[PDB]
Amino acid sequence: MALQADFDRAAEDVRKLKARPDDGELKELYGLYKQAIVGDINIACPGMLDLKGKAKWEAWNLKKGLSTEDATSAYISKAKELIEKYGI
Amino acid sequence: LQADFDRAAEDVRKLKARPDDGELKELYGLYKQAIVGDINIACPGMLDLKGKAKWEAWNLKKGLSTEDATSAYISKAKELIEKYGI
Amino acid sequence: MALQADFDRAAEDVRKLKARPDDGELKELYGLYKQAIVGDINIACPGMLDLKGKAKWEAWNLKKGLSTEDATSAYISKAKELIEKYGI
Amino acid sequence: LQADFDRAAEDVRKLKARPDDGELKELYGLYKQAIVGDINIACPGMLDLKGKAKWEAWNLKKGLSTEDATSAYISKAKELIEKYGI
Repeated sequence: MALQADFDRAAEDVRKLKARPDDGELKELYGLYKQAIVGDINIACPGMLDLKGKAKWEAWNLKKGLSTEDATSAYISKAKELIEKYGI
Repeated sequence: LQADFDRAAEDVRKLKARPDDGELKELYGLYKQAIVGDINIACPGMLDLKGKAKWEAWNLKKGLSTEDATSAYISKAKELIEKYGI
Repeated sequence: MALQADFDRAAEDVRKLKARPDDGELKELYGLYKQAIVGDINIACPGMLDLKGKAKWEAWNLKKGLSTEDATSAYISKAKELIEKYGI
Repeated sequence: LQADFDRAAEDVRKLKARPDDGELKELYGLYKQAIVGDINIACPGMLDLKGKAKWEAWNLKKGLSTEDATSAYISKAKELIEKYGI
């Protein structure tokens, strides 16, 4: 019950911050809060476990708006970088 | 450029070691953007950045007991209070 | 080019409807419009191909808010229905 | 109720034929709601009903040529105009 009280106080006190925590800090705070109060997520969110598909979308979405030419140019530079690093 | 792209795309198959995950992501993203262009549909949720972030954040803590998660929240909250002030 | 013109006219004329088409009609209209102008969807949207996971979420989400008792009661009636239909 | 649920859940494993998809969905949804309760997280996108509907609608037409999709759009549009009026 000591922990419960300290949790209740921490949760309200973090509302008083004089500056906004960065994204990763807000994620850690949120994750812990839910896990503490709710426990494990209780359903497999479709796709969320599709790590390959998510990675491809994220990777490709990052390049949204790059023209054909600029994406082609960049691919070559990246490929050359990996070839230099690892060898062929 | 086209010829250099075709050669680079084939040559990268010859690598003597597997690039790390971030390296493969950058290569894949550029390859698709080059050959295909913009993704042509809004993938449901994928643009739901708030919802995605919450799921990732919370999924990372899968398996922590109530007590450990409670204890850790308090430490994190106190950590943020020390860092930013109240 | 005859088809293109008829498409352009149909697409603008459907805006003039005196009543809103039902959901399935709007879906068919939208699907055809995109397929005509854009072609195939060009990325696998994570999860969207996870048909098992999507079906479970949809099935369970439909029951959101049912109390334990009412969901338990209903499960039994449903199970009894399937047992009567198919046999055991 | 609990006992009747436990018996029903086991007995439905004994079915002599596989229920259709909608039947399995209803059974599954009720089972989870009974044992687990409400889904405890908003699954990204799943609540994006507009985006989901668009993807489903468009995915259904995967593989139609430009011409066939164009021709069919016109027929559908004319169909809706005849039905609802303009």
